[PDB]
Amino acid sequence: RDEVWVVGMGIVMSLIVLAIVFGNVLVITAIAKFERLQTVTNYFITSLACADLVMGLAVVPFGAAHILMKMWTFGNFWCEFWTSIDVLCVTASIWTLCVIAVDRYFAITSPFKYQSLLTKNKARVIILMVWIVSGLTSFLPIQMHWYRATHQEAINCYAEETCCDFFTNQAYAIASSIVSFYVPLVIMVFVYSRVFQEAKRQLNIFEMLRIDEGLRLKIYKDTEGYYTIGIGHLLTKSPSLNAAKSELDKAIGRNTNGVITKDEAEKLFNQDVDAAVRGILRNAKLKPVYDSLDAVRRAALINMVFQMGETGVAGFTNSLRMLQQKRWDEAAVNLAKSRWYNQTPNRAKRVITTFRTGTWDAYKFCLKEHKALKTLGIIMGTFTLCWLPFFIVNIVHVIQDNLIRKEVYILLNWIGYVNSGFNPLIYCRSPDFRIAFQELLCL
Ligand SMILES: CC(C)CCC[C@@H](C)[C@H]1CC[C@H]2[C@@H]3CC=C4C[C@@H](O)CC[C@]4(C)[C@H]3CC[C@]12C
Ligand SMILES: C=CCc1ccccc1OC[C@@H](O)CNC(C)C
Repeated sequence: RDEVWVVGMGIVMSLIVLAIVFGNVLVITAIAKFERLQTVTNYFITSLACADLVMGLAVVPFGAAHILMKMWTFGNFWCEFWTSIDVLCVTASIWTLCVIAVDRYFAITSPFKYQSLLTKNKARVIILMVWIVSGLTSFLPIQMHWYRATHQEAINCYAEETCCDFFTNQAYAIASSIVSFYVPLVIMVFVYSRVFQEAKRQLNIFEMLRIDEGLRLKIYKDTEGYYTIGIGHLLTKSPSLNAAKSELDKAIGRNTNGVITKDEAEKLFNQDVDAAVRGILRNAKLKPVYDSLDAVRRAALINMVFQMGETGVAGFTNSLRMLQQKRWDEAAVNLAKSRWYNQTPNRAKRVITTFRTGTWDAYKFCLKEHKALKTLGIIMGTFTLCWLPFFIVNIVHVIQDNLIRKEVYILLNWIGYVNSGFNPLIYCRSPDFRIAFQELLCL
C-alpha cells in the first residue's frame, strides 16, 4: 500500500522480531542457569525455544524484508536456505510437542506419575534425533529441488534471482504437510487428551486433600487459629507455640524446632488419612453411608472426616441419610446450610460439588503438576490454532488448485510466525519460570 502502511507494517514486524528473540533468549537462559528448571520437560521446551529463536533471527527478518521490498534481494541460494530453515523450525517444533505429549503420557501412566521415564541424556539424544531427522526432511527435498513446480509462473520465479515465492508441486505440498505437521499433530492431540483423561481419572484422596489443606513444612494457624503443620495436621488446640512444638517433636520422633521435611509431612498425612478412613469404619453412623458411596464420593466423605472428625460429620444426620439414598442435590442443599460451609466456603463448595456430580471436576487443574500439564496443553493448543489455518488452506488449494491468493498465504503464514513470540508468555504460568524471569530481568 502507501507510505503510512509500509512504515506501520515495518514497526509491527520489528516488534514481532524483537519479541520472539528477547522472549526465547530469556527462556533458554533461564533453563541454562537455574538448576531447578533443568528437567526432561524443560529440555524439550529448550528444543522449542531454539526453533522459535532460529525462526526469530533467521526466518521472520528475511520474510519481513521480502514483504516490504516486494522482492527478494538476498539471491537464490539464501532463498532455498531460508525456505529450508523455516520448514525445519515448524517441523522440529511440532515433533518436539509430540515428544512432550508421549513423554507426559508415559509419566502419568507410570507409578512415578509426574516424572519422565527418560534420563536427561536420553532426552538430549531424542532432541538431537528430532532435529537431525526434521533437518533431513526439510533440507533434502529443497536442496535436491524435489519440491519444484513445473508451471512457467514457478519456473520463471526459480530462475529470477529476485523471486522467492514458495511454489511447490502438489505431491511435495501434500507429502511434506502430512509427515511434518499432520501426523505429529494428530498423535499429539490424541495422546494429550488421554494425559488430561488420566490426570482427572487418577485423582484420589491424597491429591484431593493436598489441594484443600495445602502444604506447609513450618507451623501455622488454621481457619480457627489452631496450630497446624504439613497437610492439615492439627498439632494442638492449645494457644501455645511451645505446646505445638512439643506435640510436633513427639509425633515426628525428633527435635524439629517447628520445621519438618517433605518425607515427614507425607508420613503424617498417611497416618491422618488412614485414621480418617478407620474412624469412618469404626463409626456406626458413617460406615453405611461410606459403603453405599462410589470411589469419588467416598473421597469427599473422607475429606470431611479428615477436616472435622468422625463425630463432626456424624452430626450431618439428614445429609448422610440422603447421600445413602443417592439424593445428591438434596444432600448438597443441607450441607450448604451448615457452619462448615460458612467457615470454609471454597473447600466446602468443592466437596459438595464432588458429592453432587460424582466426578473430580471441582479438583480439575488444582494440583501443581496438573497446572503444569495444563500449561503444556496451552503451548500445544496455541501452536495448533496459529499453524492449522495455514496448513488447511495450503492442502485445500492443492486439491481445488484455485482461490489460494498470495495475501492470504502470507497472512496465515505470519499467524504461524507470531506463535514463536507466544511460548515465553505462556511460561509465566509456571512459578519456577516466573521466578527465573524476574531474576534475569533484575526486576
Ligand atoms: C539452522 C540449523 C541448522 C541450526 C539448528 C540448531 C541446533 C544445532 C540446535 C537446535 C535445538 C538444539 C537443542 C535444544 C535442546 C537441547 C537440550 C539441552 O539440555 C542440551 C542441548 C540440546 C540437545 C540442543 C542441541 C543443539 C540443537 C539441536
Ligand atoms: C507446503 C507447505 C510448507 C511446509 C511443509 C512442511 C512443513 C512446514 C511447512 O510450512 C512452513 C511455512 O512457514 C514455510 N514458509 C514458506 C517457506 C514461506
